Amino acid sequence: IPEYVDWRQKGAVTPVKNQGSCGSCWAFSAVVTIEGIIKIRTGNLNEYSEQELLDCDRRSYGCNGGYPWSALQLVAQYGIHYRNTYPYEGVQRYCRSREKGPYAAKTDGVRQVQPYNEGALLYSIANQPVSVVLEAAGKDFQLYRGGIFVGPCGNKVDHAVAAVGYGPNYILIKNSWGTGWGENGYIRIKRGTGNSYGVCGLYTSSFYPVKN
Ligand SMILES: *[C@@H](C(=O)OCC)[C@H](O)C(=O)N[C@@H](CC(C)C)C(=O)NCCC(C)C
Repeated sequence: IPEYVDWRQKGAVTPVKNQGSCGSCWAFSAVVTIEGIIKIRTGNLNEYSEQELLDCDRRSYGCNGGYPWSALQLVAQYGIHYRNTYPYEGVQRYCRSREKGPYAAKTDGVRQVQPYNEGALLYSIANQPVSVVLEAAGKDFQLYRGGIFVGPCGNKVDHAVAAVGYGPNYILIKNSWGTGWGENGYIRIKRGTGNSYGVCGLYTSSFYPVKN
């Protein structure tokens, strides 16, 4: 695999979003990976619906948190609507998929990256954007404004984001806190520290959609 990957440069990443006060990061994370895999497979970059996952995933807890895996499983079983058909409201409502017409895209499955393994995560990122988790509760992460981040942070993962690339000493992450956080909404997290958890627990739990 190559030294640099950046799915933004391949036209496979949509603009940065803001989840607001709602604990919907799990849905934002899953949607980034859907937007990426559909571009890779079909050639078209579209925005898909975080709100639909928020409303419709009965394995997750709405604005009180949830699971990237179950969001991706839902898209493989049913499908997902475009974002403008089912836009983000920042509050859980009833599932409105049926009344909003046919789904816009559908995947075939979900796979996990081998956990606690930097090379396995880089290999997966080289193929497509990946949903990853990290510990975001610390003030250092909250206040990050740029540079290659090394903490301070622990491994108590609590926030789902998307890995959209990497370089020699970092992994490139799209966050859902708006463009005013980090590097236009992104963070470069240091890699190569030898800590099997990853910086801020980044290697704890990573998933990606499968589409034939
Ligand atoms: C993430 C978010 O919107 O902001 C985090 C600061 C959500 O709170 C969230 O879904 N967190 C999630 C942890 C990862 C994403 C799996 C979570 O705690 N979900 C609850 C399920 C289980 C831990 C009981």
